[PDB]
Amino acid sequence: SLQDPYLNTLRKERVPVSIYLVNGIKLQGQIESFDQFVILLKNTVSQMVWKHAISTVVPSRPVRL
Amino acid sequence: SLQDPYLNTLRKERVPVSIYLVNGIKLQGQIESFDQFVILLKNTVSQMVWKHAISTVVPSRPVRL
Amino acid sequence: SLQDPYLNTLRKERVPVSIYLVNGIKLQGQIESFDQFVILLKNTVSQMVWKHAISTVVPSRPVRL
Amino acid sequence: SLQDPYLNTLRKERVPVSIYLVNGIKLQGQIESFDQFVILLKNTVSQMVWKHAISTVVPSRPVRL
Amino acid sequence: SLQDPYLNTLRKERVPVSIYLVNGIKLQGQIESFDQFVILLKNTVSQMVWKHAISTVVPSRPVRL
Amino acid sequence: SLQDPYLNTLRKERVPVSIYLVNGIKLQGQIESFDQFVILLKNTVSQMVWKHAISTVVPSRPVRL
Ligand SMILES: [Cl-]
Ligand SMILES: [Cl-]
Ligand SMILES: [Cl-]
Repeated sequence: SLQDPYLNTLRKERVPVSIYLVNGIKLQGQIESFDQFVILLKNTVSQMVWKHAISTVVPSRPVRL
Repeated sequence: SLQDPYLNTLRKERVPVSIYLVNGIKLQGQIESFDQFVILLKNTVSQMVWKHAISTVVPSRPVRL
Repeated sequence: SLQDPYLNTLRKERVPVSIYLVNGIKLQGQIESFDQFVILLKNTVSQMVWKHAISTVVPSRPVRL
Repeated sequence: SLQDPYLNTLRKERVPVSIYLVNGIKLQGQIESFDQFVILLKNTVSQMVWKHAISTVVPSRPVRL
Repeated sequence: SLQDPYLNTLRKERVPVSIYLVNGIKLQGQIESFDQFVILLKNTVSQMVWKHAISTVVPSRPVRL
Repeated sequence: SLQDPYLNTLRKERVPVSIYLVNGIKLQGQIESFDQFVILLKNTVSQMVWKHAISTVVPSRPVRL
């Protein structure tokens, strides 16, 4: 209920995000696509990130949902 | 059954919380919204935290249900 | 089958416990309430602990179940 | 299908085991009881270990089913 | 819905990938096969990688679906 | 679909494997038995390894599936 409109807004508005993984590694890019299981994160390559390995998504700017 | 009224009380009363992640990283803010999968944690930005990556939520002050 | 009567006895008899998290962090207090997903652990604050982040619960004294 | 008779043999024969957690911490004792979620591990006290946090169970001696 | 065509494209085109595990370890090779649980990663040997332990798949070069 | 024939071949042909856990610990031995949840790994003792704690299984030699 909450994460779909949130991720959709980040994708639609091309919001740069930081994605922190469960081990603390920080990824950066824009959300190109997502579903209930993964996020496709675009930077220099399109890397697929599994949501089970994500702790938090931090937008680079305030976002109006 | 327990976490829903607990998190709702924290949300309604805007209690500042610390959220500790499974890797030990400490996040801080107010609970803006939540569901069975994620918590929207508001600080300088509205960051989404996946509950599977949360170990403990610690309110900054005693609260009651 | 096993964890419900065990946690219920710890709660009913106000047994001080140590709760070790999957990252090795040690929490301490008394079990105020619990369900199939979380434990409410009371010390100086009532902190909610997600069972998916718990490795072991260690009672401070032998307990008769 | 495999872990149930394996753990039951360890329990019935009171074989001392080492239980390694997903963070690498080593626990030790005898399996007092178990189900599909937890192991009750008996040493100085009866500590409950969540199976989701277990990586490996190592008996102190060869055992057979 | 996203990871299946993504991984299939990586498999069909024999794109070298880096697979980062939830502990940060980097694996490398080509995706020989995959399903909803595991990836068979081919290098000197065919190692099976459990998707629950994967954080991110990073292709060595831009790819398109 | 993939991991059953793969693990069955490793078991049938007594292939020495290394099993890496989600914390990076390396186990070694031969797969004596397995099911959808655990692997029984034989070395000097028969230790049970939970698949939820496994990141990758690496055969010591190329294997024909
Ligand atoms: Cl933007
Ligand atoms: Cl007591
Ligand atoms: Cl062999």
